[PDB]
Amino acid sequence: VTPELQRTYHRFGEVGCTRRHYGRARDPPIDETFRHGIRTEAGEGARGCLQP
Amino acid sequence: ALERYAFKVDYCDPQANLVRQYLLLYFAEDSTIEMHDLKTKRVFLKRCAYPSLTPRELFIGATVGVFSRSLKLVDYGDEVTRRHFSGSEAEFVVFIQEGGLCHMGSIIDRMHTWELRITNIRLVDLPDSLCRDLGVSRRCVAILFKGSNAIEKVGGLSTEFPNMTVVVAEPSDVNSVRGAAFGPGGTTAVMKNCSVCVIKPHAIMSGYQGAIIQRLIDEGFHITALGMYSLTVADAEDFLEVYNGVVPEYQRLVEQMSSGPCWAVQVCAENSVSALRAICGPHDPDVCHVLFPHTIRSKYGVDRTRNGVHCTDLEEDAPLESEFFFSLLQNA
Amino acid sequence: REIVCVQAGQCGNQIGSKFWEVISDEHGVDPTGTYQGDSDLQLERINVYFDEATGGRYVPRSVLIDLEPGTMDSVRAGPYGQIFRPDNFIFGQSGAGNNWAKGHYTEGAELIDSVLDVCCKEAESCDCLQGFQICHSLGGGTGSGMGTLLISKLREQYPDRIMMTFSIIPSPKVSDTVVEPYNTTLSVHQLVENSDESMCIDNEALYDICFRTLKLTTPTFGDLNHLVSAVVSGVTCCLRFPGQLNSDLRKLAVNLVPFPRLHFFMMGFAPLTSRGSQQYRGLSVPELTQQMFDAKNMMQAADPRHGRYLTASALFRGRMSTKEVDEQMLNVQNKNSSYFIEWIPNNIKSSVCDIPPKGLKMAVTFIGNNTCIQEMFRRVGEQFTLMFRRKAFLHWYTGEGMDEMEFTEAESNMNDLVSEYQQYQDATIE
Amino acid sequence: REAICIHIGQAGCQVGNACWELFCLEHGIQPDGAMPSDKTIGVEDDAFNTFFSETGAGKHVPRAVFLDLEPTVVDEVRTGTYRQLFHPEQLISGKEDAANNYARGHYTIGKEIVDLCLDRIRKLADNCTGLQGFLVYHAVGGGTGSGLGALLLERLSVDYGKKSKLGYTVYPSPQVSTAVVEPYNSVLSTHSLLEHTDVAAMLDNEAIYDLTRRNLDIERPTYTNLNRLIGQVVSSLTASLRFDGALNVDLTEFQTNLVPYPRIHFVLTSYAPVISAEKAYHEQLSVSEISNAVFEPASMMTKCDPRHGKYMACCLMYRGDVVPKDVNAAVATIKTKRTIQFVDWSPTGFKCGINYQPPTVVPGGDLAKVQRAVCMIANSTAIAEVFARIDHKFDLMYSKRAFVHWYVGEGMEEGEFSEAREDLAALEKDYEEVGAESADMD
Amino acid sequence: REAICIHIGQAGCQVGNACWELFCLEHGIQPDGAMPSDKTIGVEDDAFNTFFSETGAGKHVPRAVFLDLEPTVVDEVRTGTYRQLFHPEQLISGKEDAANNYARGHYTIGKEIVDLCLDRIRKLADNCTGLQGFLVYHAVGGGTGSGLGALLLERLSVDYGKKSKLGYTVYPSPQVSTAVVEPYNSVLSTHSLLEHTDVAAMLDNEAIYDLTRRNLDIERPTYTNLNRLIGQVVSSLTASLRFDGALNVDLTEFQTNLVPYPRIHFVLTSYAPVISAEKAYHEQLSVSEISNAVFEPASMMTKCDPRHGKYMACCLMYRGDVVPKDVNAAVATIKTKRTIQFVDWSPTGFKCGINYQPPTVVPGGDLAKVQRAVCMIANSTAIAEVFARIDHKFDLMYSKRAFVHWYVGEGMEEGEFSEAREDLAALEKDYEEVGAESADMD
Ligand SMILES: Nc1nc2c(ncn2[C@@H]2O[C@H](COP(=O)(O)OP(=O)(O)OP(=O)(O)O)[C@@H](O)[C@H]2O)c(=O)[nH]1
Ligand SMILES: Nc1nc2c(ncn2[C@@H]2O[C@H](COP(=O)(O)OP(=O)(O)OP(=O)(O)O)[C@@H](O)[C@H]2O)c(=O)[nH]1
Ligand SMILES: Nc1nc2c(ncn2[C@@H]2O[C@H](COP(=O)(O)OP(=O)(O)O)[C@@H](O)[C@H]2O)c(=O)[nH]1
Ligand SMILES: [Mg+2]
Ligand SMILES: [Mg+2]
Repeated sequence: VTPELQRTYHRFGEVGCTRRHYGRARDPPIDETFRHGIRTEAGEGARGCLQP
Repeated sequence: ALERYAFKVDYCDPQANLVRQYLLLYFAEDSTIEMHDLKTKRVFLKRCAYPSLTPRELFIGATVGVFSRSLKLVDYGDEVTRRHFSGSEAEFVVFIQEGGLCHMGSIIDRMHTWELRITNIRLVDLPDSLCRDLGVSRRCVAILFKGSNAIEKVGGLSTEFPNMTVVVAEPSDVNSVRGAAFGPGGTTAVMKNCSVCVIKPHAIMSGYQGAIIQRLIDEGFHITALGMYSLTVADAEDFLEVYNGVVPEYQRLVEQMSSGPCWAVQVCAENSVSALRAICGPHDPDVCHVLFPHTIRSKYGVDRTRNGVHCTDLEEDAPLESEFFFSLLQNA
Repeated sequence: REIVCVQAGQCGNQIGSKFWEVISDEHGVDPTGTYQGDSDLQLERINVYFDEATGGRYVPRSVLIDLEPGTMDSVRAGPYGQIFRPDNFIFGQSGAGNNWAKGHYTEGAELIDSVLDVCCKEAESCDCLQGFQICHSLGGGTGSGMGTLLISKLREQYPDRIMMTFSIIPSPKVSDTVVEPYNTTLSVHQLVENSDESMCIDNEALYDICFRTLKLTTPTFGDLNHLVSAVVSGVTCCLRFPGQLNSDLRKLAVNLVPFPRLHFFMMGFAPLTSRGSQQYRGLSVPELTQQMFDAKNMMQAADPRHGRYLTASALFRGRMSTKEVDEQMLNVQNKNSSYFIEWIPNNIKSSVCDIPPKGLKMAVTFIGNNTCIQEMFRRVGEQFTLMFRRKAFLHWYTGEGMDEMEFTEAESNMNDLVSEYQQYQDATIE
Repeated sequence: REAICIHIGQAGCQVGNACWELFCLEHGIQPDGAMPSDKTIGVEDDAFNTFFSETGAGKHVPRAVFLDLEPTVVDEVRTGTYRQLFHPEQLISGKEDAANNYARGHYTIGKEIVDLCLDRIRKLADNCTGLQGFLVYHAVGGGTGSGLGALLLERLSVDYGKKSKLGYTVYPSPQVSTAVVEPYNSVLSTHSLLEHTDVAAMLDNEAIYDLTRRNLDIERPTYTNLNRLIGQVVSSLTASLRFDGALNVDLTEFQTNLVPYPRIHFVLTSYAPVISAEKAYHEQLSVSEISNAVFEPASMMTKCDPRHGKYMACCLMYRGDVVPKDVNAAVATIKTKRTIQFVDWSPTGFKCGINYQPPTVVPGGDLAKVQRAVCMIANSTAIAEVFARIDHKFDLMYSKRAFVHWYVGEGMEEGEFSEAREDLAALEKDYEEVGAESADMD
Repeated sequence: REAICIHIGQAGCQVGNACWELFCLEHGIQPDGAMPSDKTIGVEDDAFNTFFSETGAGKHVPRAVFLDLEPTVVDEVRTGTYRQLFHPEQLISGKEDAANNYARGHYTIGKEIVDLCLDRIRKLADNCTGLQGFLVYHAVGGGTGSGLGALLLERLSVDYGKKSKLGYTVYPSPQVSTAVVEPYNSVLSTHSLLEHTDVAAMLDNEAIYDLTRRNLDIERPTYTNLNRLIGQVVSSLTASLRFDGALNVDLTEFQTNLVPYPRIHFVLTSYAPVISAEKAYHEQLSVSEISNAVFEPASMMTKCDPRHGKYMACCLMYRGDVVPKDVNAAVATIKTKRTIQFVDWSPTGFKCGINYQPPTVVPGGDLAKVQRAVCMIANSTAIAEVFARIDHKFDLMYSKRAFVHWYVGEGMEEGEFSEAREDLAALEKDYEEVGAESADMD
C-alpha cells in the first residue's frame, strides 16, 4: 500500500481531482462554504440630495 | 436560527370593511421581506429591504407595520416555523406579592429581556381558597406569559428578587387562576381623585412598558389598578371623542389604538391630573426633545400619533375614563 | 385642467413608477390610496392627476402598456403599485425582440385598439382635457414602435389638445443594444411630424450629474429615474398650485417655439448639491440662476457653448421677489449676448409659483431651445450611415415587411431637421 | 418561457446528465422529482417552468427527450440515480448503433425511429403555452449524432417552422482525434447544419482540456469535467429567462443582435471565473478583471485564435452581484484595447445582460464559489480557420476514396461528398467576403 | 502610489526574500497575510497600498513576481515560511538553468518563459491606478540574470513605454570572483542595460563584506547579512512613498534631479548608522556625525574611491527624528570640505528628504536600534574606473576568443562581443568628456 507521505510526493494524483502542492499538504484543509469576491458598496441615494 | 420565516397575516381594510389574508416571508440572511396573496396566488411585493423589521418581533399574535398597513400575525404558514415554535405555546403564571409592588416595573423589564411574551396582566385580589392553595398574598399582580424555555428562565427571579415572586407551572392551577383572576368581575379602581395613563400598542410591542411603570413608581405615584384590554374600532372612537376636531391626527390615533392590545394604568396622587400631565410631557415629541428632555414622551415617542403614552387632559373626565376602562370593558 | 399619462416599454414604465411616487408624496397620498396630507392646498388640485374612487381612495389617470408582462408585474408588485387601476394594465404574450418593425407593424396593430379604447374612456370622462404626457425610450423596440404609433393615433383623435413627450435616447458612449440607430432614426421621423413638444435626455448626462455634482458612490437606475421624475413633476407645477405669475403648457409652447419644427428642448433642475456641501451654501436666486445656466446641470450631452439660444423658460417655485428674477435674467442676457439670437429682443420667460417642492426652500426647472441639439442627431445619423451601407442587420426588418425606402425617407427627414437647426445658428439679420 | 431540450447520441446524453443535475440543484428539485416535504409554503413560483412541468400531485418532470440508437447509455440513465425524474416514454432507444456511418443513421436506421421522436416532441409542444425555441446537444463526429441529428432538425424545421433552433455542437479537435472517419461525418453534418439552425455554438475538447489544466489544477481530466463546464454555460445563457434582473435578454434578442446575415451564424463561447478554491483566496474578483479575462484566448472553449480575425458582434451575459456602471466601464476599457478589433460596419458592437442569481456550486464540483460570473458569445471571422483544417483532412482522404465503399454500400451516392465539400468552400468564401473593407475612397 | 517588484535569478530572489520579510514586518502583516489579531475595526490607512493589495476577505498579497529558470530557489520559497503570502501564479519556474551563458538565457531558454512573465506583469499593471515604476533586482554576472533580465527589460520598455524602471544590481566585484565567465556576461549585460534602464544602483559584494567586518563585529558574514542590508536600503528609498514627512520625494524627482544627461544614470549608494548593539547604547547618533559618515569611503556599498572623481548630484534621505535646520547645517558643513569636490557646472549639488518613520528592527537581525538614519545616493565620475577595469579583463580574455565557442554554439554571433565592447568604450569616453572643464574658454 502506498504510504500517505510518499503519495503526497508522487508526480501524478488521482484522476479528475485537484492536487495541492507538496509544500502545502501539512496545512489544515481549505473551506468550501465561503463565497469569494469583493462586496459592492451600495449606499445612500439621490432622494436624500433631492429631498433633504 | 432560521433561514426563512413564514406567517400568514390578516389586514383590516378600512375602505372595504373586509378582512384580507396574505402570506409574509422573512429572509434572515439579508433582512428582506416579500408578500404573496393567498386568494389570488399572485405576488404582492418583491424582495425589498426593510430594516425596521427584526426577527425578534416575529411571533404569533404580534402586529407589524409594512408600508402603512397594520398586519396581525395569525398562524404559521410553514412547517419549518411550526417546528421551530414547537415550544413557546404553554402558558404559565407568575405572581407578585405585596412586598414586590415597588419592584414590579423591574420584574416586567427583566421578563422582556428574557424573550418572554406577556399574554395578559391584571392587578387583582384573590379569593381565600386560591390564596391558601397557591401560597400568595391577598393583593397581588397576576402575569400570564409564554415563551421558549420558560421555566428555566424564570428561575432567576428567586435570586434577583428574594421572596416576592411565586411561579406556577401545573396546568390545573393555571386553569383555576385563569378562571378566577381574569375574566368578568369586580375591580380595584377608585372612582374619584384619580388619573388614567394608557400605554399605546407600539410601545407594547417595543416593550418600554416596565420602564414606564417603574418611572411612575419612582416619581411617587400610586398604582391603584392595572389591566390589558383590546379595543375595537368603535371602542377607540368612543375613547377619543373629545379629540375630534381638535387635533389633526384623530383618525391615525383611532387606527393605532385599534391596532392591538393596550395597557391601562390608574394613578392616584395630589392633584393627580396635572401631575401626570407634567410628568408625561407635551403632545408633540419634537417640543420634548428640545425643551423637556426628561419626559416620558421624549424617550418613548417619535411623532404625535405614536407619542408612547396617553394621559387625561381635562379633570372633568378622569372618572369617566376610569369607568370606561375598568367597568365597561372589564365586566362585559 | 387634467393630464392623462401613458407609459410605454421598460424605460417608460420604470420612470413612471418613480414619477407616481413623487406625485403621491407631494399630494400626501398613502400607498393604500388614502389621503393623509397636512394642508388643504394639496387637496384642492388633486383632480389634475388623480381620479376619485369611492370612499377615501384616489386612483391615478394612467395607462400602462408593455409587450411582455415582466416589467408590468414588477411595477404592480412594487410598493406603490397597488394604487393603479387593474383594468389599465395592457400586455401581450411575446416580446418586441428589439425590433422596430415588429413593435410597429405586427403586434402593435394587434394590441393598439385596446389601448385607444382605454385612453378614450379616460379622456371622455374629463370635464376639460389638457395635453397628454408620454414616457418612452427611442432606442428600444416596443417603446419606439408603439409609442410613435399611439402618438399618431392620439394626434388624429385630439388635434386641438397639447402633445407632450419625454424621451430617452441612445448615446454612443455606453450602448446597451447594437441596433439602436435604426430604431432611433425611425422614431425621430415619427416624432417631428406628430409631436407638439418633445423633451430629450441622455443617460450619459445623468451619470455625469450623479458622479460629479451629487458625488454618489454607486448610483442606480432608480436615481436617474428620480431626477427625470423631478423635472417631469416640476414642469406641471403651475397647473396645480397658486402663484404670482401663472403659467401653462400652452403658454410654454407659445413662448418657446418660433417655427413648428423647432420643438426639441433641453432640461435642467437647479438645487442639486451633495449632502456634505449643503451646510456651506444657502439657496438664492443668483445661485439658482448660475447653476441653471451651467452646462454641468443639463441632461443632454451637447453643450450650450457650441450653439445659441433661440428661447428659454424658467419656472421658479418659492417665495421670492420679482425684481431680482427680472434683473438676473436681464443680466445673464446682456453679459453673454453673443449666445442669444439677436433678432429676438427678449429670449427668456420667467414664471413664479408660491409652493416649493417638499424639503426645498426654493427650486427652478429650466427648459431651453438650443441649436446644439443638432450634434446629437448627427451622431445617430453617422452610425446609421455606417450600418446601412452594408445592410448590416436589415433582413430582420425586411422580414417583418418594411420597404428599404422607409429608411432613406427617415434619414432624409432627420437630415433636414439638422439642416434647419444649423441654418438659424449660422445666420445674420440682413 | 418554455424551452424543449433534445439530446442525441453519446456526447449529447452525457452532457445532458450534467445539465439536468445542475438545473435540478439550482431550482431545488430532488432527484426523485419532488420537493422537500417541509419547505412548501402554499403558493409556489414559476421559475421552474422554463425546464419543468408539474403534475397535479406536485411531482416535477423535465421537458426533455433522450435519443440514442444504442441502448447502453439510455439504460444507464434508466438504471442510474435519476431513474424517477424522467418519464420512461421520453427515453427512446434503438437496437444497434450507426457505426460511424452518417448514411446508416440518416437513410437506413434513423428512418424507423424518427417518427417516435416527432410524436414525443408534438406531445410536449401541445402541453405548452409559450414555447420559444429548441435546444439541441449532439456531436458531429459520430454516425448517429450527425445523421439522425440532421434528419431530425430537417423534420423539426418543416413541422414547427419559425421557432428558433439553437445547437450546442462538439466538433472534431484539430489534432486530438478519436476515429478515422471524423472528417467525412463532420462535413456531411455541417452541410445540413448550415440550412437548418439559427445559432451554432462551437466546442473543441482540446480547448476544455487546456482550460482545465491551466486554470484548474487537474492533471488527468475526464469527460465529467468538460460536461459540467458545458452545463454551466447553458445554465448561464438560460438564466436570463428564469430569474429577475436589470437587463433581460429573450432568446430572440440573441439572434437579432448576433446574426448580421442569414449564413453568418456560427459563434464562439467562453466563461470567466474558472478557478480553484485555493486560488480563490489569493485574488479579488471584481467586474473589470473577469471582463478582461473573457477576451484572453486562454479562456476560450474552442481551439481558435481570435487575433487572426475581426469581431462582428459580442453578447456579454453577467450574472450575480453586478452593477451596470461597471459593465459600461469595463466595455469601454475593452473597446480601448489595440489587440481587440471590430469590423468598421459594426460600431455598436456589444449587447449586455444583467441577472441577480449567482452561479450554483455542485457538491462534487471543482469550481470555487464566487459572487459573480460573466459568459460571452461572440461572432468572429476566425472560425474560417476551423473549417479549413477539416476540409484539408477531407481532401487528403477523398483523393484515394479511402473509406467510401462503406457509405456507397449503405446507401449514398458518391456525388454527395462533392456537394458538401463545395458548400463548405462557399461558407469559407462567405467568411472571407464578409470581413473585407470597401468604399474607403469618398 | 503603486510600485511593482520583479525578481530575476538567484541573487535577485534571495535579496527579495529579505526585502519582503522587512516590508511585512515594518507594516505588520503576518507571514500568512493577515492583520494583527487585536483589532476588530475596518482598515483606516493606505500606507500598505504601495506594496500590498487586500482581498475582500482582508488577506494581503504582495505586488511581486519571482522569475527563475531553475526550480530550487522558488521551490524553497514555496516550502518556506512565507508560503501563504504569495499567489502561486507569481512563483514562475522553468526546467533547467542558463548555465552561466548569456546566450542560453537570451536566445534559447528565456524566449520560452518570457511570454508568461509579460502576462503576469500585465495582470498586475491592470490592477493599478497610479503605477509609478518598476523595481528590478538581478545580478549581471550569471547567465539567466543577464539574458532574461535584458530580454525582459527590452519587452517592458516597448510595452509600457514612459513608465519608470529602476534596477538594483549586484555587479562582479573587482577582485572577488565566483565564476570564470563573469567579464563576458557583465559586458553583454551592460550593453543592453545602457539603453534600457532609467537609474542603475551599483553594488559590490566585497564592499558589503568590508562594511560588515569593519563597522559591525562580524568575522564570518554570509549572504543573509548582505541581503538584509540591501533590504534596509530599499526600504529607506521607498519609505518616502509610504509614510508622512516634512520633505517627500517622488520617484520622478529622483530622475529629474540625479540625471544630467540621458546616458549618465549610474549611481553609488551608501548607508550611515551601520552599528552594533553594544556600541549603540554608549552613543548618541546625531545628524552631523552621520552626515559626515555617509561621505567616508568606509560607509560605501560599492568598491570605488570617490576621491578620484567629482560629484554631479547627491540625494540625501534622512529618516527618523530629524529637524530641517540640522540637515541644512550638516550640508553646509559638508560643502566647506576640500576633499569633497563638485563639478563647477552643478552649484546646487544637494537634494534633501525627511521622513518620520525610524528603521525597523528584525528579531534575528544584527543591526542595532537607532532613532535616526540617513541614506545617500550620488552620481560621480569615479564609476568610470570600475568599467575600465572590467573592460581590461574582457580584453585580456577576448584577444584569443578563450571560451567563445559555447556562446556561438548557443546562438550568438562573434561580432556581438566587439559591438558591446565598443559601446562600453563610448560610455567611458562619455565619462571623460562630461568631467572635462569648460570654463577655460572665455
Ligand atoms: N465533451 C465530450 N465529448 C464526447 C463525449 N462523448 C463522446 N465525445 C466525443 O464525440 C465524438 C464521438 O461521438 P459519439 O457521440 O461517440 O458518436 P455517436 O453519437 O455515439 O454515433 P455512433 O458511434 O454511431 O453511435 C468524439 O470526438 C468524442 O471525443 C462526452 O461525453 N463529452
Ligand atoms: N548578495 C548576494 N549575492 C549573491 C547571492 N547569490 C549569488 N550572488 C552573487 O551573484 C553572482 C552570481 O549570480 P547568480 O545569481 O548565481 O546567477 P544566476 O541568476 O543563478 O544565473 P545562472 O547561473 O545562469 O542560473 C555572483 O556575483 C554572486 O556573488 C546572494 O544570495 N546574495
Ligand atoms: N434612465 C433609464 N434608462 C433605462 C431604464 N431601463 C432601461 N433603460 C435604457 O433603455 C434602453 C433599453 O431600452 P428598453 O426600455 O429595454 O426598450 P424596449 O425593449 O423597447 O422596452 C437602454 O439604453 C437602457 O439603458 C431605466 O429605468 N431608466
Ligand atoms: Mg453511439
Ligand atoms: Mg542559477
